[PDB]
Amino acid sequence: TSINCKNIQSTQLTIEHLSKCMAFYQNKTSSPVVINEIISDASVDEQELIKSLNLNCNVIDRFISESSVIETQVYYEYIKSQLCPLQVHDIFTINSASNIQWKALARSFTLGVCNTNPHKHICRCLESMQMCTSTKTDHAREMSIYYDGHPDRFEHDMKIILNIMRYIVPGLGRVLLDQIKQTKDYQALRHIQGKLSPKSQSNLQLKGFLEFVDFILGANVTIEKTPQTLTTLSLIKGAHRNLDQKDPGPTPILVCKSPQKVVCYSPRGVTHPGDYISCKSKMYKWPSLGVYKHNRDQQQACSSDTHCLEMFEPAERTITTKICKVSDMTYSESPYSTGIPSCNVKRFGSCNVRGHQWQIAECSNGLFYYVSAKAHSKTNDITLYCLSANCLDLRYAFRSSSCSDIVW
Ligand SMILES: *[C@@H]1O[C@H](CO)[C@@H](O)[C@H](O)[C@H]1NC(C)=O
Ligand SMILES: *[C@@H]1O[C@H](CO)[C@@H](O)[C@H](O)[C@H]1NC(C)=O
Ligand SMILES: [Cl-]
Ligand SMILES: [Cl-]
Ligand SMILES: [Cl-]
Ligand SMILES: [Cl-]
Repeated sequence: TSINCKNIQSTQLTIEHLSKCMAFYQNKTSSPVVINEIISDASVDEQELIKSLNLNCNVIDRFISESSVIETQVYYEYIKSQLCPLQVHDIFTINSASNIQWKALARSFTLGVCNTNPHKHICRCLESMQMCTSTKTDHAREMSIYYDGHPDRFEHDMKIILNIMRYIVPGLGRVLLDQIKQTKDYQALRHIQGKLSPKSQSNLQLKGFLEFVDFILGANVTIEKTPQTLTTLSLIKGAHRNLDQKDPGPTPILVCKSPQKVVCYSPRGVTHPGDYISCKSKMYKWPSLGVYKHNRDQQQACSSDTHCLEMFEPAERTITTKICKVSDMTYSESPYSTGIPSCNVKRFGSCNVRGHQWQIAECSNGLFYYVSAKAHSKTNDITLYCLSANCLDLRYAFRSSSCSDIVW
């Protein structure tokens, strides 16, 4: 059957049916549509809700991962299918740019089945992108011996495979993959890979990988599944913590004092709940780059990173008309949330933040850090620098966008 990803029903909130709403499954490979045209079918309030987000092809996956309600995530995934066809389908072109990530992971995270007999064609496919044409047919009996009746190993390799596929289907596909990982419902992966394979026939490497995913999904093993507990519009409607005061902040702010998570949905018509943050009981838009703990005061919330350099945008004016449930605060677990005392420095530079110069370093991970005036390298590595004076205190990355006039 077919479903409407713009207005997904309660019965259709399963991995089997949610997989039909992955952007690539829309079979739209060209002609991007402007955002104002994509959203003209929906309600006026939903239209203001989306226009307020300033969606583009660079931020829509972050809005998808950052959203809390599954209907909203599906909706933004459809918007991505309409807004970024080339980006959505670039992975299926052989050796394309979008292929760099999954292959990379495939070389770094060796499967457990590749510990012995590394000349198997699946191992050479993930390691050197060779023999990808015979991944399932080569040594299928030995790999069956390795997998059948061995749930431990099977789960190891399945986790590796899911992590690999998180870079093949970004957005909704990643949500479904993490859901599979949490529920251990490994057979449900057939609803994803089963839709990827007929579109990967030209990408011979991806084709071989997906064929092996099929093979391992056929393993004679038994694992009991964990309940799904996926957040739906129904969970939001049937919940407490109602807010009578839904007033938006007058002006944008940097520091969110007394933060609370908020999820707001319109009372009538088809709606997709929007995410907001309350700061001193004033409504602000939840940023696509995540909410972080202020490094200067960890009971305060910042947008995009821990330095409170990015402005919180006040909520739309119609927020008072919508219903709002307070939700538990969720902070970002991205690398910008965790501080480090030292790093291997690629280069030192100077950057103009808030109108003043600051010595910065780009570490090997690509992140930018303020560099202590007492920074120094460690004994056995000329690139390994203490970012703090005592080489113990943690220092947090900041987005390069808060810089201007970077000088290397
Ligand atoms: C896209 O093509 C697949 C076949 O590969 C089909 O199952 C699906 O329904 C199509 N999506 C549409 C028509 O929206
Ligand atoms: C799977 O393995 C078991 C042994 O654990 C075996 O008895 C059975 O025949 C195999 N095939 C199945 C269950 O289809
Ligand atoms: Cl087309
Ligand atoms: Cl993510
Ligand atoms: Cl810092
Ligand atoms: Cl950045």
